[PDB]
Amino acid sequence: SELDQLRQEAEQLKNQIRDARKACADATLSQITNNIDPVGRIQMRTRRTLRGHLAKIYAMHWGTDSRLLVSASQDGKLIIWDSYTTNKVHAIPLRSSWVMTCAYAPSGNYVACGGLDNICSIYNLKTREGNVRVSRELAGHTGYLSCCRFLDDNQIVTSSGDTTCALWDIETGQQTTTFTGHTGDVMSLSLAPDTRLFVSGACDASAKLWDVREGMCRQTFTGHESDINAICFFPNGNAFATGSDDATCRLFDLRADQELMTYSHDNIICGITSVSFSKSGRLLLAGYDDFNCNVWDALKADRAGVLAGHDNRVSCLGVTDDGMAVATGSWDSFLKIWN
Amino acid sequence: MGGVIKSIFTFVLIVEFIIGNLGNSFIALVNCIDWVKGRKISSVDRILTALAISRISLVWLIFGSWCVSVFFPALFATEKMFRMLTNIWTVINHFSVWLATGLGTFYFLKIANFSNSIFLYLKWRVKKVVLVLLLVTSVFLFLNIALINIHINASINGRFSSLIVLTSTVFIFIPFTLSLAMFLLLIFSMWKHRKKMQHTVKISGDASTKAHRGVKSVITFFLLYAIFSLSFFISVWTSERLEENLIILSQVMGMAYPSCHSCVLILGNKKLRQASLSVLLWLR
Amino acid sequence: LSAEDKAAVERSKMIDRNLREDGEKAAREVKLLLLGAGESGKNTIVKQMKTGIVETHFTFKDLHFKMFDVGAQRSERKKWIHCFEGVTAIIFCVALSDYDLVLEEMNRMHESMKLFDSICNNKWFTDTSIILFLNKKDLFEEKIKKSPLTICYPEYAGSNTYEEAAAYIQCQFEDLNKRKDTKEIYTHFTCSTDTKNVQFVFDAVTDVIIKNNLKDCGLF
Amino acid sequence: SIAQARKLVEQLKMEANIDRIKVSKAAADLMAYCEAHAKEDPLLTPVPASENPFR
Ligand SMILES: CC(C)CCC[C@@H](C)[C@H]1CC[C@H]2[C@@H]3CC=C4C[C@@H](O)CC[C@]4(C)[C@H]3CC[C@]12C
Ligand SMILES: Cc1cc(C(F)(F)F)nc(Nc2ccccc2-c2nnn[nH]2)n1
Repeated sequence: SELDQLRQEAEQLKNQIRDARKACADATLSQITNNIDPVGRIQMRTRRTLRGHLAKIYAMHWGTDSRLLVSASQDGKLIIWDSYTTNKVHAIPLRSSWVMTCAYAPSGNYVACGGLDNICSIYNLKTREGNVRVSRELAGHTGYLSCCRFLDDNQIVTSSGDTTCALWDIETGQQTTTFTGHTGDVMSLSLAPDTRLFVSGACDASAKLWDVREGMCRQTFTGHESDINAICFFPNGNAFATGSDDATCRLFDLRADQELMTYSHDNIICGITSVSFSKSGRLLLAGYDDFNCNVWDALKADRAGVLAGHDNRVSCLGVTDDGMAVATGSWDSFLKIWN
Repeated sequence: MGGVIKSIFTFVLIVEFIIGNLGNSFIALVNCIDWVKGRKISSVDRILTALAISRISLVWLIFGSWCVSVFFPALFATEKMFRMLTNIWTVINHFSVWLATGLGTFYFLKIANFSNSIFLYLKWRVKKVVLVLLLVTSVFLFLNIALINIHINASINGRFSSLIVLTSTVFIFIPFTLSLAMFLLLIFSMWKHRKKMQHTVKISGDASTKAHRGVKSVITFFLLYAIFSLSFFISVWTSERLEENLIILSQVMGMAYPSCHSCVLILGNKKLRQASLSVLLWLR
Repeated sequence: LSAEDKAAVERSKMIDRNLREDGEKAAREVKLLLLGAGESGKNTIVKQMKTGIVETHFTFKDLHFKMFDVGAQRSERKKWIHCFEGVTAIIFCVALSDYDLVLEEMNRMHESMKLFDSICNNKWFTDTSIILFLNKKDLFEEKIKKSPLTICYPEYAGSNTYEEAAAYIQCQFEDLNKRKDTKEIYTHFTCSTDTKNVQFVFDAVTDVIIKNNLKDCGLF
Repeated sequence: SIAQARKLVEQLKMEANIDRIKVSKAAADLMAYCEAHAKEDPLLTPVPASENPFR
């Protein structure tokens, strides 16, 4: 009775928000940008290939100086690379070799990693001794950590597979906010440029816009038909892109609260592992498990190039802060920098 | 009698030149296509393409020697061409047969399971061991070149092929015996492991992927050893006893290993068998 | 290159040397993924052989074993089972004392069969062998006298002794191997008062290591 | 089940009261950002090799 009434109320609210998002759908992004100049063909080439990892790469993150990048691999190693000279600054041995994410702090003083041990381990790079030691081991999650992102030197936001995102205080070691609105495993994170709100793509074919200070979900985006593995904001902070296992990428607008464009091809029948935008937002770079990466025109939904050159599944990719280079990591234990 | 025998041996040499060139060219060409079309290359594949290149060189040397001898006997009678051919053959043949024994050492160290400490020390340093085996065995090459040149000098001071062939055949026996010993030890290791896995563990609930696929390679390898040790004994006895038709028969026997062993190596590598099946598919 | 650039190059060379040495050490280690049901019983196996996932290290006859227990991972296993694609073997522990028990929509043995069919026929474990333990044979012997095996498998039609029932259970797990050409299933019958299981794992992993060496040599 | 349903109802009610804009304005804003920042995009317009850090 009461459960049926609440289900009817939920269906009524779902139909109301569907009708409200239908009423603000006067035009389409494909129709509006049908008279803009298309970019011809993005021919990127491999400049530096980073060797040294002996197992599959699961995560990379760039630095804010656009030169230092950290990589995570199943060999229990966290290598910090100098991308200009192709040489290793640090090689951090992890206590658990089952790493699934890595993060680089904006100040550059810390790196993070986590995975099947359900622990976000934070490493101090700038110590008086010459080594990189463990600063903290944040342990409150029930499932595997999927993504971690630094807010500053004292805060980190972690996504886990126990249907929960958490925001931590590193000095205390405790979690200040728990984000609990999902249904499946949360697989991806993306922080906004102003660092006040973030999106999380999960395994319920949904992406949720969270507020860091308030701790409540603001928007829910339901367009995909499979597990979302990758998420990334637009540089503007007013839109984001999702990469799922149904071989489609989608662009969602925060203010319009719905989907603007689908980046799909009939020749692609395999999922998306990583997504990243360009500095201008014109190019959407999506890493697939057809062994290569596809460059999409974000305003016209047309492929502009293919970053072929990886012998296994491209699991992680990221564009630098200045937009000069794109580094792709894959399961063949190589990192390649494209420009 | 001699003319029809020489014609039969000439037909044999043409057939084995064709087979050897096709097989070793197929090995090198398959590895080259797999290299240029962005695919991984194992260490066994590198050793196999090294054997293929060396055997192409050796079979071209012996076929060019036969072409020079048939077309230009006056050029063939000179001591300069004879000494040059002899020394170039012994260098290329030494490198080829010791690379084959290096591939055998690679197989034996990778596959066989023994409890000896020295065996394990060699077992975890296979690349270093095969490189050391190639570099150390150059003393055999230097001593072989020395003894052949002493025999040539004695022959031209007194062409003494009855001792040149014997010295070369002795110098091929040492890597052959090493390879046979490594093969027998590998078979003994596999038999000991099978006897252990037949009485403690109830074999398999599947019994599909095991040495049941490798017995084909073992059988086609032991057949080649048997039919080549027989030809060893036959050639040594016939060269020692009474023969005066030595040049064509010895030119035939020198091409037997680099022509037939590559065909044996094709039947026994999964990549080469898959490439052969794809060739036979797209030909039809 | 400057002086500091040359010294950075030397530091990278030392880091590369240490990475190569660590990789050569780790390639000689045996990695095992331990799987089972909740009531199947894996703590007695780890006790005999010695949140998050649990790594157990033990050395037996100059082999370093790494055993990984993912039973505490209560998440969707399709999102992390590819992390164990490179593994020497999978140890699947099945109690055969719970054919008569229930979890009611499936039996315990049927749940174990479904998990075995999912793991064995996974796309990441085509060439990964499975070591099968049949635990609690004493309770199975003391329970087959009263309760017949017709409760679990209704199409049995065989003698209700210990040996025939155990053979039928082993055959029913080994008939779910749809590959049956590039992987092998090793079956052992264990009990609590028995210390021989590490020997069985050693024998099976030596067989798997021989097959992997033959595959790396190109002979398969 | 009652508490989860009440939380879902409250979240769906909080998600409805959002000031929405049209798709046309969102597309125009994204197009304006991409046109404004097009010059400072090395992947779109490739920089010369003198100013390329990866040469
Ligand atoms: C292992 C045994 C059975 C076979 C070994 C093959 C050896 C003995 C054969 C193969 C090719 C042969 C050479 C081919 C051509 C010539 C030129 C001629 O002036 C005779 C000597 C000489 C230089 C031969 C000497 C013997 C030789 C080196
Ligand atoms: C084609 C094939 C198959 C097999 C196998 F059945 F054992 F897998 N073994 C070999 N060879 C050797 C094995 C041991 C020592 C030496 C050799 C050797 N001799 N010459 N070349 N390799 N070869």
